[PDB]
Amino acid sequence: IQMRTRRTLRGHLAKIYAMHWGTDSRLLVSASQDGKLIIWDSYTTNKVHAIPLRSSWVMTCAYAPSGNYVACGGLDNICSIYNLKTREGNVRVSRELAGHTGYLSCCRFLDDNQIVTSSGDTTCALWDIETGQQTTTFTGHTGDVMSLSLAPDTRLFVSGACDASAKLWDVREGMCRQTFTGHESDINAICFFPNGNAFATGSDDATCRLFDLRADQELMTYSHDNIICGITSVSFSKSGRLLLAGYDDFNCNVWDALKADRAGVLAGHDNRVSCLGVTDDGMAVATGSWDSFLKIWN
Amino acid sequence: TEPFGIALTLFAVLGIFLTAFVLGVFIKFRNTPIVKATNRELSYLLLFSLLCCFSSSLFFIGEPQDWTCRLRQPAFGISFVLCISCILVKTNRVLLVFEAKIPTSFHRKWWGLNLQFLLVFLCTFMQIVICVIWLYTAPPSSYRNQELEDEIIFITCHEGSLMALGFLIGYTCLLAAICFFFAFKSRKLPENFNEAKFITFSMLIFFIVWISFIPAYASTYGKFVSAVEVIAILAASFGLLACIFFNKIYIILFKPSRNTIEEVRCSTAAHAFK
Amino acid sequence: AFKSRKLPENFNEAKFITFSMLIFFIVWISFIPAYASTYGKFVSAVEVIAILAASFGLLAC
Amino acid sequence: QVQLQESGGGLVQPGGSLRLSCAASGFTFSNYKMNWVRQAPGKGLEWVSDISQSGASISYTGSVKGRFTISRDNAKNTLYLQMNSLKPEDTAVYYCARCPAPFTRDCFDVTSTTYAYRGQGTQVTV
Amino acid sequence: CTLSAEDKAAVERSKMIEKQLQKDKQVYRATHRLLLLGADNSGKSTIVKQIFETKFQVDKVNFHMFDVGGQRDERRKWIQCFNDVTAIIFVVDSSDYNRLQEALNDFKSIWNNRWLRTISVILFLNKQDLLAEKVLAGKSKIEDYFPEFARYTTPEDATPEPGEDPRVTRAKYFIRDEFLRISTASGDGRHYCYPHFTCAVDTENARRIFNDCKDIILQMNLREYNLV
Ligand SMILES: CCCCCCCCCCC(CCCCCCCCCC)(CO[C@@H]1O[C@H](CO)[C@@H](O[C@H]2O[C@H](CO)[C@@H](O)[C@H](O)[C@H]2O)[C@H](O)[C@H]1O)CO[C@@H]1O[C@H](CO)[C@@H](O[C@H]2O[C@H](CO)[C@@H](O)[C@H](O)[C@H]2O)[C@H](O)[C@H]1O
Ligand SMILES: CC(C)CCC[C@@H](C)[C@H]1CC[C@H]2[C@@H]3CC=C4C[C@@H](OC(=O)CCC(=O)O)CC[C@]4(C)[C@H]3CC[C@]12C
Ligand SMILES: CC(C)CCC[C@@H](C)[C@H]1CC[C@H]2[C@@H]3CC=C4C[C@@H](OC(=O)CCC(=O)O)CC[C@]4(C)[C@H]3CC[C@]12C
Ligand SMILES: CC(C)CCC[C@@H](C)[C@H]1CC[C@H]2[C@@H]3CC=C4C[C@@H](OC(=O)CCC(=O)O)CC[C@]4(C)[C@H]3CC[C@]12C
Ligand SMILES: CC(C)CCC[C@@H](C)[C@H]1CC[C@H]2[C@@H]3CC=C4C[C@@H](OC(=O)CCC(=O)O)CC[C@]4(C)[C@H]3CC[C@]12C
Ligand SMILES: CC(C)CCC[C@@H](C)[C@H]1CC[C@H]2[C@@H]3CC=C4C[C@@H](O)CC[C@]4(C)[C@H]3CC[C@]12C
Ligand SMILES: CC(C)CCC[C@@H](C)[C@H]1CC[C@H]2[C@@H]3CC=C4C[C@@H](O)CC[C@]4(C)[C@H]3CC[C@]12C
Ligand SMILES: CC(C)CCC[C@@H](C)[C@H]1CC[C@H]2[C@@H]3CC=C4C[C@@H](O)CC[C@]4(C)[C@H]3CC[C@]12C
Ligand SMILES: CC(C)CCC[C@@H](C)[C@H]1CC[C@H]2[C@@H]3CC=C4C[C@@H](O)CC[C@]4(C)[C@H]3CC[C@]12C
Ligand SMILES: CC(C)CCC[C@@H](C)[C@H]1CC[C@H]2[C@@H]3CC=C4C[C@@H](O)CC[C@]4(C)[C@H]3CC[C@]12C
Ligand SMILES: COc1cccc([C@@H](C)NCCCc2ccccc2Cl)c1
Repeated sequence: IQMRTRRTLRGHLAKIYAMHWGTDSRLLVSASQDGKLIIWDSYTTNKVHAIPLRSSWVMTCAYAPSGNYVACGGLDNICSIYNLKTREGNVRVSRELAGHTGYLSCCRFLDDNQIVTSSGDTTCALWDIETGQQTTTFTGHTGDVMSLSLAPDTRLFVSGACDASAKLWDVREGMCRQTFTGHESDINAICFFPNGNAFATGSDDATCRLFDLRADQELMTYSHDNIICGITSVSFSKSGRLLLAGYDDFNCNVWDALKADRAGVLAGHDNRVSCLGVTDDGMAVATGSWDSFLKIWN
Repeated sequence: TEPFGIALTLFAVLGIFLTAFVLGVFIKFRNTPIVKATNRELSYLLLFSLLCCFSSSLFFIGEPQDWTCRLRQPAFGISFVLCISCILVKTNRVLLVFEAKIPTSFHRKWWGLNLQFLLVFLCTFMQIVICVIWLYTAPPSSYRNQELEDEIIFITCHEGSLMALGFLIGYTCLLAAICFFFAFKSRKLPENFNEAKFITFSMLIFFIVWISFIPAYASTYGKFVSAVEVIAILAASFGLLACIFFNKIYIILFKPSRNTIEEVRCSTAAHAFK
Repeated sequence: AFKSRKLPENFNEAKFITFSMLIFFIVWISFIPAYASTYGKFVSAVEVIAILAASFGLLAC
Repeated sequence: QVQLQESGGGLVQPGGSLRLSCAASGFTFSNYKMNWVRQAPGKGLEWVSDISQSGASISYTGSVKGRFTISRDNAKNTLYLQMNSLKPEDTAVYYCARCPAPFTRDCFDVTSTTYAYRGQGTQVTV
Repeated sequence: CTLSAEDKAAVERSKMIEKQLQKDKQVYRATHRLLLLGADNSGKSTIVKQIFETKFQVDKVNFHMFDVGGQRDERRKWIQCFNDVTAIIFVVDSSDYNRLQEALNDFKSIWNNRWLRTISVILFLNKQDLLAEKVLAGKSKIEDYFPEFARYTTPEDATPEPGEDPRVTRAKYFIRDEFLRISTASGDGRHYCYPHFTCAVDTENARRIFNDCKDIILQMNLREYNLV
């Protein structure tokens, strides 16, 4: 499995922590510690919007599935929602959600008026953006929650935390259905398999693992003796046959999920691979690194 | 076969041996603070150019032939300019390093390494263009002079055009003046990052040695002419080979305890405090 | 002068004395073959140059 | 699952000795640096000792220097602490802590209030 | 150019965005950023008389200092955010011997952290007056907590401030030497520590930070050009 860099997106000033693809599979949003979000047009390598932030320390960003809003947050314990489409013609802060007691590590939209967040205070939350209040709070992790992954049907979601633990939550009731263990260190990234009956986790263990919801246990492990660095990001292809994972060795590895055999390496960055994403049509892979660069591979 | 030619050949071979020894010492201690402080790649290029300078000095001796008279002047004219260009670029880079006041230069390693050679090639390329124009328009030739004396035939070289030689000399002097200016600026820096011995070389080789040979070059004929050339060349080469390396070589081989990271760190901190 | 080239007496006079003597010796070592090569009316010129160079050296040092 | 179990505590007269053991499971024990920490009544957590993977590097805190010794058997996947000449202030609950990530020397958050890779501890009274 | 008119206007908009980004690039690359660390009772809040952020100015150079305090006890994850900062300013209370070993362990953890392997540390040994009074009083003994103090002698290069007692100097330099010997075991020349003695009335701290940052930048530039 050989991929090549088709686009290189330049313009950020500092390390990039987060990125998120649009549903149209063409526009993406990226976040840097310089204090800026940028919406890139992948096809033309054009800057559509540059949003300055009130806080430089941003750790996450999300793109609304409708395409009318973006979200961000970080060490300021606040989730900011920016309205992209206004009559005045400029991006303005739509809402400023407060209530977490720790840094905001991840956020994902459900629709235009619902968002799910995970924080460093060892909890997740479901918000109503209009009222700015937490409709639900998910508790149970004994460590910082790093990443979360919404289900394709937007009914369930998993969270992985710095206690070698992942938890499955139902948004409507607000209770932990199942708890998955098996890692030895902090989980840094988590992602569902496309049909929704399995998910993959990466950690500082330098191993990725596949868990199945129905069997309530892991099925496969992905590691090599040479690898001693932790996984920062993980994602699946459109069909789930390939598992893409970025590491601290400045490289991304492609794994045959069904056989746990490495099939290729994406090696173009010169610093830590912080964020990774795959388009909704499965046509490209975006990797953003601490070297202030974001690349498209196909 | 003449004793004077033997002496000149021995001096050139001795210079070549010393240059090779210095190069080998620098290669051996290639990852030590003293050798790191003086740009490695530019030092290697400069040492190769000094070897070329001695080889060029070797062209003048012998019975003049057309190709030798063609090749003799451009060889030294290009080699000396290459040496001066290396020194100039090195001083300019160290000045830019020491004058920066911003968290990081953000200067790519490959980009800087290639940029150094690119600037060096600019200078040498102007020299090569002048030489190519000269050799295309009016090549120098050999000539059996039978007018200077009645009993003697002098086999000498006729310069195709004195204007081209004047242009080579003028360009070399201009580049040397620019290098002198930049080296004069870089004298307050720590002693490991200075190139203030180029001032000494210019004082002792350009204003004393080369000056004192002006009358000899003004009115003289026959083998002595070539003599002056060779001697002048040797002087410059030896002086340069001294003023840039010998002291450092000493500290690298003898007094080895001064070739330590702590010494360089202390000197840089002292520069920072002042 | 070279023995005490590191002594700081009289605004570090010994270093300048060492440089001046080096200039003198370089001037005359270069004078030898320059005089041996000059032919004609210019054989005096070199002497003047030497007589200048060394002298200037001392002053400037 | 990462499990650390401490044992070998109780009440001992001053000047006695005591051996603490820590059994580890759910991870590769030889890949991690280990620590011994204590918490006294009315006081917070206090780092006591640590030992590296191969056991070549061993460090103590000041009060225990010479009186205590730390060791590890990677074949048995167990950590040992020998305690000699117990001063009356040695009374505390002792924890065997594991460093968060393998192949590292830095060990953040071992004396934190809520650290996942720690144990229940053993009470030592002097 | 095989571009439509609207595509060309989009390109022009992107160009204007790039110009604004370049201006922000100049502004951002001008300013130095510092991370303030140190436990409570150390007085890190009042080190510069000019609290999550702070601006100050020293001779036409802008410093921006960050004190992260609204988080949990664990700092293993968010600390990675501060790996581009010019300096970590670590403040240690020099009078309390009961919690000095905790400060030593924290300084060790910061110094050997993987993502802080290139950041230099400016060390402020605060509260020197209280240490001096406690030493001259004699109620507290460093030997109780640090037995190595007995087999210690004052440094040859140690400087006594005009008017003082040798025991006070011995205590000060022992405290400094603990952090220094921590700092001179894994540095490898990539990063260094700058220790200072500062009381509460001291007002020279900003100048010391300025000089230390100058030195840090010089060393970084030398290493980047592969000259050191
Ligand atoms: C055909 C025309 C030829 C022109 C060629 C001239 C080239 C440029 C002039 C340079 C020059 C000649 C002065 C000429 C006198 C004029 C006529 C005199 C007649 C009477 C009127 C001016 O020398 C001046 O000397 C000043 C006196 O010290 C000094 O001042 C300072 O100190 C004040 C005191 O405390 C203080 O207060 C003031 O603040 C300071 O600034 C100036 O910085 C310096 O410019 C000498 O430059 C010096 O040359 C040295 C080489 O020997 C050279 O050392 C290098 O090499 C050494 C050995 O290899 C090696 O050992 C050294 O390590 C190495 O560094 C020095 O770097 C260079 O500087
Ligand atoms: C910053 C400082 C160090 C300036 C550096 C300049 C030197 C490299 C230049 C200045 C004057 C030059 C000299 C000026 C005049 C001559 C005369 C020239 O004599 C002839 O060309 C023969 C007569 C003729 O054929 O016209 C030989 C080169 C020489 C010695 C030049 C050699 C190089 C010198 C010393
Ligand atoms: C044919 C002959 C007459 C050639 C002429 C040579 C001299 C009359 C000139 C040529 C180059 C000149 C030098 C070129 C450069 C400098 C550097 C300059 O230094 C600085 O100004 C830098 C100060 C700093 O920024 O630190 C002082 C004058 C000086 C020595 C000049 C002094 C006079 C020189 C030697
Ligand atoms: C074939 C024969 C007749 C050769 C005659 C040529 C001489 C006029 C040349 C040859 C060797 C040259 C010397 C070679 C080396 C040096 C070292 C150099 O020493 C330093 O620069 C010391 C540096 C410092 O001060 O730290 C001074 C010039 C000098 C004497 C050169 C001056 C001119 C010399 C004596
Ligand atoms: C060629 C004809 C037309 C006239 C001959 C004049 C030259 C041979 C003289 C004139 C100016 C003299 C120079 C004037 C000043 C100096 C400064 C002097 O520098 C120092 O000694 C300072 C060293 C220190 O600062 O320690 C070295 C000799 C030198 C180059 C002199 C060498 C001989 C020069 C070039
Ligand atoms: C004509 C000139 C350039 C030829 C130069 C040849 C000499 C200077 C070179 C040729 C091969 C070189 C050697 C090659 C490899 C090593 C191994 C190293 O660990 C120490 C230095 C040493 C031993 C080198 C010293 C310099 C050396 C001997
Ligand atoms: C500060 C810089 C510009 C000074 C540069 C001066 C150089 C370019 C000047 C100074 C004296 C000049 C020389 C003076 C006399 C002659 C004799 C002539 O028959 C050929 C050219 C030649 C040899 C000149 C070449 C150019 C020269 C070397
Ligand atoms: C004409 C040529 C070939 C002679 C070669 C002799 C060389 C190798 C000798 C001659 C005199 C020597 C110098 C004499 C004095 C010093 C000063 C000292 O602090 C550093 C070494 C240094 C600079 C010596 C280096 C070696 C040296 C330059
Ligand atoms: C052809 C032959 C005779 C030329 C011989 C040149 C003699 C005079 C030269 C060659 C090497 C020179 C030495 C090289 C280096 C230094 C170091 C310097 O800090 C003081 C001068 C000093 C010590 C020089 C004195 C003069 C010297 C010995
Ligand atoms: C008239 C001319 C040709 C005589 C030339 C003689 C030269 C080669 C002689 C004369 C004086 C000698 C110098 C006298 C003093 C010293 C200082 C000593 O610590 C090293 C040798 C050194 C540096 C000598 C080197 C050689 C020297 C320069
Ligand atoms: C820098 O001047 C040059 C440029 C190229 C060649 C040459 C030489 C190889 N031939 C002419 C020699 C000119 C000359 C005569 C007496 C004293 C010094 C000098 Cl230099 C010199």
